[PDB]
Amino acid sequence: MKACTLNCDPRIAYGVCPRSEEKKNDRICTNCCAGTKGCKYFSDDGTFVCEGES
Repeated sequence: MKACTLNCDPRIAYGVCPRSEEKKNDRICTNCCAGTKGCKYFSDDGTFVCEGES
């Protein structure tokens, strides 16, 4: 659960979590290693990165 730098990770585009809508195509500023519990962070080029873990 080692929360990395909250900054934008070049591989990471967007992510979903328990109760988190938003379209699955938006390269916002976020990261997986930072992320949150039970989340799922994916890239925008159609390639999943990894699941968050706060």
